[PDB]
Amino acid sequence: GPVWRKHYITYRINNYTPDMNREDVDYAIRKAFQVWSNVTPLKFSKINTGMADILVVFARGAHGDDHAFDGKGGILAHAFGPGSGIGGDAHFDEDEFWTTHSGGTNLFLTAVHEIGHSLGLGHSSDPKAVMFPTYKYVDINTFRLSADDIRGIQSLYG
Ligand SMILES: COc1ccc(S(N)(=O)=O)cc1
Ligand SMILES: [Ca+2]
Ligand SMILES: [Ca+2]
Ligand SMILES: [Ca+2]
Ligand SMILES: [Zn+2]
Ligand SMILES: [Zn+2]
Repeated sequence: GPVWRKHYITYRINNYTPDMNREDVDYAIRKAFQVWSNVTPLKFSKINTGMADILVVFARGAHGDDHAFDGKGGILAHAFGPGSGIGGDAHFDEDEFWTTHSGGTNLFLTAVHEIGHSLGLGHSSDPKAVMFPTYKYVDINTFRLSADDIRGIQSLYG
């Protein structure tokens, strides 16, 4: 499927979850992009205005695409594969409780997964992989991509 055909990728944070400190939202998203730029030729920059490649949105229920959210639990987030317009965009369910830690749903960990989709990755059948469909908390301070995630992303880039 689709991949970004350029090395400098931009992201924009459309709006901020009230569940977290603003600076923590910013850092969790930055860190999540870094996971992917660590293992590809990609470079990601936050822009504050105008059109980004990847728009990060928090929203609940019906929010203007074809992927209605479902309240607390169930689908936590979803994102669009590379492409123009909504392509690349990552949407986080406001009905989750977003956090920096193991409480609620960890924003960083979810963002690593969603950004994987934003870059062109589908789900992994390997429970060890970040791209495995089921959310399971792992220590964010020592987080590492599975071998499965690395071969997947490296099949698309670099
Ligand atoms: C690790 O990150 C995630 C993010 C989302 C989901 S899901 N498919 O909405 O339950 C699973 C894992
Ligand atoms: Ca949900
Ligand atoms: Ca986009
Ligand atoms: Ca919330
Ligand atoms: Zn959406
Ligand atoms: Zn997914």
